[PDB]
Amino acid sequence: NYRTDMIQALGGVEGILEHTLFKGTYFPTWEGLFWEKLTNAQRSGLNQIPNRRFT
Amino acid sequence: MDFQHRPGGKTGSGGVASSSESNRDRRERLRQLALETIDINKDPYFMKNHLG
Amino acid sequence: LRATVRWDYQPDICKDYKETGFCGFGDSCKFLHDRSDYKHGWQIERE
Amino acid sequence: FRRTIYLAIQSSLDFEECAHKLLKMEFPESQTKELCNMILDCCAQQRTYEKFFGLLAGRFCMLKKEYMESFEGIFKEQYDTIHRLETNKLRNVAKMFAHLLYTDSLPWSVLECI
Amino acid sequence: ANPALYVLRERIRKGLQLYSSEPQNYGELFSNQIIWFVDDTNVYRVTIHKTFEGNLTTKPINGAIFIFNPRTGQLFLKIIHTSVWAGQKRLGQLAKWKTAEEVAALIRSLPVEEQPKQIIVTRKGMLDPLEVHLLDFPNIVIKGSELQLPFQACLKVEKFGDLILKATEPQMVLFNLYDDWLKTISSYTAFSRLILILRALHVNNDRAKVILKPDKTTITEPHHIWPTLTDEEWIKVEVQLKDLILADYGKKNNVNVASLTQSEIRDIILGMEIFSS
Amino acid sequence: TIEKIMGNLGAADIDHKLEEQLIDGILYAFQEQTTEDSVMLNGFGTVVNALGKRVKPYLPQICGTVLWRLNNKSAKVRQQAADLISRTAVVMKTCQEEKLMGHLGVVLYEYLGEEYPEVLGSILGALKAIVNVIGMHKMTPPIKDLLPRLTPILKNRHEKVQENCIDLVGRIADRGAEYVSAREWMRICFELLELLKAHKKAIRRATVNTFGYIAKAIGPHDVLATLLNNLKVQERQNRVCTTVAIAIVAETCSPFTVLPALMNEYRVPELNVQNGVLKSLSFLFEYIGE
Amino acid sequence: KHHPDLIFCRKQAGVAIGRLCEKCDGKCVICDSYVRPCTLVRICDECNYGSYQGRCVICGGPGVSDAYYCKECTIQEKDRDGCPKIVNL
Ligand SMILES: [Zn+2]
Ligand SMILES: [Zn+2]
Ligand SMILES: [Zn+2]
Ligand SMILES: [Zn+2]
Repeated sequence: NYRTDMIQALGGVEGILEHTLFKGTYFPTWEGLFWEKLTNAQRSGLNQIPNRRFT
Repeated sequence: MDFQHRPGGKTGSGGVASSSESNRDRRERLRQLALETIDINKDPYFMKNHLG
Repeated sequence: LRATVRWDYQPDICKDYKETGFCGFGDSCKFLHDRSDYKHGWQIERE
Repeated sequence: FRRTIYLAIQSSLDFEECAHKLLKMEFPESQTKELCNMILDCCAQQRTYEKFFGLLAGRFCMLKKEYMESFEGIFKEQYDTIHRLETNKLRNVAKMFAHLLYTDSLPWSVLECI
Repeated sequence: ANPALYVLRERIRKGLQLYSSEPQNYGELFSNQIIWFVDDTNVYRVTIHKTFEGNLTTKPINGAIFIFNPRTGQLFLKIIHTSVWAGQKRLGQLAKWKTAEEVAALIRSLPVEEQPKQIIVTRKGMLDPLEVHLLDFPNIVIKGSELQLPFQACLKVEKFGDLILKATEPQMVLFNLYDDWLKTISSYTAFSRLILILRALHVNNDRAKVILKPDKTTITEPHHIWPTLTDEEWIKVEVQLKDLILADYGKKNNVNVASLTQSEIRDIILGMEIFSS
Repeated sequence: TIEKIMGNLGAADIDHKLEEQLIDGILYAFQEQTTEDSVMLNGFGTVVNALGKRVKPYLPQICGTVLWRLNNKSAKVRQQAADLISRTAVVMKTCQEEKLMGHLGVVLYEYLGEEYPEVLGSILGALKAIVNVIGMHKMTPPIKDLLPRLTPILKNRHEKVQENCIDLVGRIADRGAEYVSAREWMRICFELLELLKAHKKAIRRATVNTFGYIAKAIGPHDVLATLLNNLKVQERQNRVCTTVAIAIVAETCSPFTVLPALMNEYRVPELNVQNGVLKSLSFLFEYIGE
Repeated sequence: KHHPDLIFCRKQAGVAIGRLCEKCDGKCVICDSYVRPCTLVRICDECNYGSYQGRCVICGGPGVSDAYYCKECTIQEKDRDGCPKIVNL
């Protein structure tokens, strides 16, 4: 319920999607959207990709 | 971004290869250790065959 | 026909990934991972 | 009005901050009974009674008299409509009228409706 | 449908890794859901005329777009001009888009409570311009459900047909589809009776006229589509209309009028599945 | 039943409106294809291949619906759409819709960064079909714009992805040797040395075929030196396929050149390299015959 | 690639045609090579007729392709040796 009213306090889902890159995606709706033994020289590197896609 | 606190990695390296290369490198290192012990012993009883 | 445009003159492609197919940093690649050789904006403007 | 009231209530940490925010946003006095309505409903939604809403009701009584008269009229109306509410809802409304009366925020004169 | 635009959109979608998980009505009006049946199947309405020669010309008659709020039986017949229903290129797109723009202007003129939460649209035959121009009226979602209404016979009322015919401009008239069937029954029963009158008029207009108006006592008003009657007279007129519709369906499908059940007969009544120069 | 009737009689008796209704019906069937029904996929390919050149009006709405199903949350839906692309590439190129085929190749090039292996293998098989049906100087992106993208794909550990990618590299190294430098070709050989340890003998056989194609393309010197380094270094439950690949490198590229290097490599006393020389000799003699 | 057990029939080949699965496709039926597959495989019996219809004459997969003798085996003419479809014993 805190999540629901936290969404409601942000001016609405359409107001949030106006801020985000939603209309460039050209989806008809937001409701279909879904989010998602080895050797290497180094392994503790930071993943730039999900921060890049958040940006 | 912590550039000066990144893990150890340099460009133009190649990365860690397969475990078989490490296994045969370990076999070569054990061969060199065996040859070091043979040269320390100075034993003529050891011989290398034609087939290795 | 003056069409001088201030570009971004820093193509941050990974040079190790671009001509090999592999970067050692991988997920920690500060540059971007792509292997391509199309012309840049300043090179087309010189052309 | 309901959305603004509920968002200000859930945003406000204290009833002092809530009443100061409501006096900042300056609602007219034609809806003080609706203000008492969304006070009683916001305590009625609670599983457990919190003294936040009772202190807010007492502060509304002790700033201006019109909120106190609206609380008296809605207290008589709540006694008229006791049976519409469930057990924890009536528990929370009973704690509202308790925290109005042991804190002397409402008079005992309107209690002749019982 | 630009291809390079879709390449850019798909590059955006694969950069975001965002997917698309996403690839009755006559009875839902009394189930706390307002449905205004926006149907444009009578939008391209043209009369029939004959000259002194053997050739028959096409008369640009005034089209009527139906908006049927079935909870109250409110039939808004958005009329068109005589010169606006023919002549324009791409009449399945341009005239449908103009009718959808007029419907969106009417929805903007009406209140949001006057607008419905859903739209009982027909099958998707000309719904592309309607979905293009329905951004201004997004309160009612247009879809084709299992239960529809015969909106092609919504203009078969005498007063509504006369007001549609004697209009050289977009008059956009409003009336009651069931003026007397809603004053003596529920909302779902009123929608079923209006759909029964529309389906009987679509099946056989003479039997529908004899059922709804068996005498002169069922004369309706100037803003009424169904015949003005009492509770028992309206129930008898609806029962005779359902019997005539079942007889016409049995004659069409080589079946019996009494072969359908009570719920099947109610669904068949309600519209569900059982010159020139 | 409709697929068997179309395979028996044909689509010549089918009118265009009935064909459009049947296309809409089987597209609705692919929409509500909940199970793993490849039999209706084969029937789809059979009816569209019996339509032949008549599906060229039907092409873009089918392609748009397949691309719409390729935006799904479910992996198997996009997998089946890529399988339908793999089935329909030949009948797309029957009318030679080169711009549409290049556009779908660019869209699948964007789709190449898929995180699911069955979807990736279906995409790779679709690209195998598309490269086989377009023609050589007519795909977008070209081979030099594709094989650097294909180079880290071969580092995947999944077997179907490896099989389809090695098959696509086999078709590329068979036909298009004229776009990729020999440095990148022997880098692909360096990847295939690690890729020879796959469990599937068909994968290892196609790896041997790619080694033969690259030896025909770039010359047999550095690849033979690389395999002579690798064969003495393996010494495990592999490397018989390395001897087989060495035999194909010799046999496709004139074993008189290869034989002094193999004869000198027989003089290495490393206890398995002589067995590799003799195994490659036996395999090579069996391959060349007379 | 062979086994000391699992003899096939050693029965003289007739009109029942051999048939290979995908798991061992392209190999010879005798020496398992791939060089000039010359002679069609006949499997002598009910090895094709009946329950093992369209099946592998080797390991046991769904038989999809015609099994072939290679030219190296037909050099010594091992194609006349009989049925190569494996009967487990
Ligand atoms: Zn990099
Ligand atoms: Zn053989
Ligand atoms: Zn087999
Ligand atoms: Zn046999």
